[PDB]
Amino acid sequence: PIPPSAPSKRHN
Amino acid sequence: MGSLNQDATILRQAKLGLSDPAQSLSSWSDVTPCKWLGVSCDATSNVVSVDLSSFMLVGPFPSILCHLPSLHSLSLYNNSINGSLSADDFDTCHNLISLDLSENLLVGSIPKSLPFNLPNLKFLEISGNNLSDTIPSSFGEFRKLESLNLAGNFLSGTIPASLGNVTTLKELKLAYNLFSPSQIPSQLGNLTELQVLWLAGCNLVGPIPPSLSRLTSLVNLDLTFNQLTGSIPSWITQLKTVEQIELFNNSFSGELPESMGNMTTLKRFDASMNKLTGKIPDNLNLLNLESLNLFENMLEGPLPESITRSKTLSELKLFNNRLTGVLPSQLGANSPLQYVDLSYNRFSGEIPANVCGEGKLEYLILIDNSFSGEISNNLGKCKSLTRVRLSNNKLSGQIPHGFWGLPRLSLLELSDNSFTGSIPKTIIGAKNLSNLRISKNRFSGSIPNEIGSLNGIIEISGAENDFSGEIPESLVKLKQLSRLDLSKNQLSGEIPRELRGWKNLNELNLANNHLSGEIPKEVGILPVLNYLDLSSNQFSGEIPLELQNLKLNVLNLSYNHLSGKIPPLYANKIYAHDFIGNPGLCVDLDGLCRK
Ligand SMILES: *[C@@H]1O[C@H](CO)[C@@H](O[C@@H]2O[C@H](CO)[C@@H](O[C@@H]3O[C@H](CO)[C@@H](O)[C@H](O[C@H]4O[C@H](CO)[C@@H](O)[C@H](O)[C@@H]4O)[C@@H]3O)[C@H](O)[C@H]2NC(C)=O)[C@H](O)[C@H]1NC(C)=O
Ligand SMILES: *[C@@H]1O[C@H](CO)[C@@H](O[C@@H]2O[C@H](CO)[C@@H](O)[C@H](O)[C@H]2NC(C)=O)[C@H](O)[C@H]1NC(C)=O
Ligand SMILES: *[C@@H]1O[C@H](CO)[C@@H](O[C@@H]2O[C@H](CO)[C@@H](O)[C@H](O)[C@H]2NC(C)=O)[C@H](O)[C@H]1NC(C)=O
Ligand SMILES: *[C@@H]1O[C@H](CO)[C@@H](O[C@@H]2O[C@H](CO)[C@@H](O)[C@H](O)[C@H]2NC(C)=O)[C@H](O)[C@H]1NC(C)=O
Ligand SMILES: *[C@@H]1O[C@H](CO)[C@@H](O)[C@H](O)[C@H]1NC(C)=O
Ligand SMILES: *[C@@H]1O[C@H](CO)[C@@H](O)[C@H](O)[C@H]1NC(C)=O
Ligand SMILES: *[C@@H]1O[C@H](CO)[C@@H](O)[C@H](O)[C@H]1NC(C)=O
Ligand SMILES: [Mg+2]
Ligand SMILES: [Mg+2]
Repeated sequence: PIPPSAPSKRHN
Repeated sequence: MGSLNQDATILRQAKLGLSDPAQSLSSWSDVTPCKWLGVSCDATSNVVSVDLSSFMLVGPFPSILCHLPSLHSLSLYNNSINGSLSADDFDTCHNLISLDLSENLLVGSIPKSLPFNLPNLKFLEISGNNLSDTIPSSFGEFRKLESLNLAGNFLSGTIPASLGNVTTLKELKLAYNLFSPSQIPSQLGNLTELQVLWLAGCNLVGPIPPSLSRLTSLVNLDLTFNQLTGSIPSWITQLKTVEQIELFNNSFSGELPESMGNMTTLKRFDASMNKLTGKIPDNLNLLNLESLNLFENMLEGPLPESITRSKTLSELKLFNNRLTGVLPSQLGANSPLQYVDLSYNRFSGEIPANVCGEGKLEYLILIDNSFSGEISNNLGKCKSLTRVRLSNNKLSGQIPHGFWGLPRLSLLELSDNSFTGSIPKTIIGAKNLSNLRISKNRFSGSIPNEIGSLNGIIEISGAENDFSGEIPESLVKLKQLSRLDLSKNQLSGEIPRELRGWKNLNELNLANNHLSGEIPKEVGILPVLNYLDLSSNQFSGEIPLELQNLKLNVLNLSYNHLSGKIPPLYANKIYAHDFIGNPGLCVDLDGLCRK
């Protein structure tokens, strides 16, 4: 779907 | 009776033009229409609202519903309404206040005539369709619209300047369309009541216009995934009700506005993946802060102590910066820290001992810093942990006993530190363990047999330690094991002969140990083995012919006590480096044997 208006979930 | 009759007929007529394979409208198929599913009436028994959300209805927009004379709200959210919107579809819908067509199958253009036909609307949503062409400039004519959501379509051209005439707007959501590269129209600064501005993934270029400083009621500003440039303007700091600022994945430069510290209302701030320089502002009084993401910038200086005033902080991701200094010693003691990722910085000193003080920490990712000292025994009791990555630091001492057996721990990565001690038998409790990555340390003693009980393990990576004694026979029945690397240790004894449990084993690396006996023949029957390194040991006997079944990226049996002939597949001089240092070995080069 459409990415929510929210924080990036990227991480190591 | 009169109004119940009218409503029932119009509703049934509308339903006839749709397909209802889920039987969602069976109640429309004895009872007054005011009690049919999705239907609300006023006191005179006239239908005022039809909400068919998530009913799996298929077919064209049911414009007959607009013939209900008191219909004010219509939602077809998340169905299969298909085809395109025509001007005509909305001719009779002029009483509507609210229209939700989001998450359907609509294609083609938005009709230019929509504002004329729907002049009373307060709420318009058509998010998540396949709408194409431009947002009509006529949208500037809406006199009452409070919320507009066209996010997630294929709308192109540019955001029309005339939207700035819709000064009743409180929410403007145009995110994830196919606009041409353009600037945020300056005229959006006239929308002085805006609380939500969501223009993520809109191909925006250039600065945030200065006129947007007039949007002093902003609650959520989200301009993520664009190519915006220049400074993050410092007027965001004086927004008295701001809760969320999302600016990640842009080309913002300069520094975080100095007075960010006073944004007491702020819950979420993400300005990751930009080109920010300078320091994290200090004197933070970010009382409501839940999430701070500033990863992938060029930030320098320390994590200020005043971050610990954020008693609701749960997410802190600062990785890939040039941050320095010791962490605030109280970090996590008074916050429900959930996700902490500070990797690829230059932090030093100890890992704050109560980083998991509230028992919520799931990710502790600190790769590539210069953290020193020991892991606190506290962390040994952090039962919520799933992902731990402490590699490439300057950590030392023995690991806390309970750390090895944490019930939800999936990735345990400790490599390239100076940890000492034996792996305890409490490792048996790590039921969810997938990846054990502990290479380049000073771990001693024998690999405990219980690691063979953790059925999910996919990786055991233990190279460059001081492990001794034997490889436990138990490892040989880890069905999911992909990678076994125990090179550069002091292991002795033999490889087990029965290896058919290793159906997923892709890499077997036992180079540079004291291993003896024969290479078992079943090494060659492992179905996905691509890497085999048994070099620098004391393996004897003959190289099994079954190795010729495998397609090996790496085969290294050098520096052992092996004898007999090289298997004929490997007889060419290009493989010779694989077998050097076995004085008992030779190649069958056309008749006799060459050493
Ligand atoms: C950070 O943000 C930048 C932009 O600010 C972002 O770059 C963009 O990523 C998108 C999506 O990954 C890329 O879009 C691609 O476009 C090409 C055509 O040039 C196509 O290969 C793809 O488009 C398809 O779109 C349709 C799907 O609905 C298909 O039906 C159609 O046939 C196409 O194949 C592909 O999506 C592109 O690289 C840019 N786009 C823009 C406008 O900048 C970057 O990825 C972001 N990085 C992170 C880590 O978030
Ligand atoms: C869109 O509607 C579909 C179908 O009604 C929803 O799918 C259902 O989701 C619920 C969970 O709330 C499950 O109990 C059902 O089993 C699902 N059914 C099917 C057929 O998938 C879907 O969740 C809705 N989407 C949104 C975004 O609300
Ligand atoms: C809306 O557009 C999307 C994206 O073009 C279509 O979704 C599918 O897209 C993928 C490739 O992106 C294809 O493999 C599928 O064949 C598409 N689905 C189909 C044809 O059913 C989607 O089709 C479009 N929807 C409509 C109703 O036109
Ligand atoms: C097979 O393994 C041996 C060691 O078990 C490799 O030899 C070592 O190579 C490195 C080069 O990076 C040297 O620093 C070591 O001193 C070497 N050890 C010895 C005993 O010579 C060898 O390179 C590997 N063979 C292949 C073909 O990859
Ligand atoms: C709407 O959907 C149905 C079934 O999926 C299809 O037969 C019908 O022709 C569609 N209409 C249009 C205009 O695509
Ligand atoms: C609407 O916006 C356009 C574009 O900025 C502007 O030229 C026009 O004067 C505005 N006025 C009205 C009444 O919509
Ligand atoms: C924060 O500080 C700046 C000036 O230093 C001020 O303009 C702004 O209004 C302050 N914000 C709040 C929410 O008090
Ligand atoms: Mg401070
Ligand atoms: Mg490792």
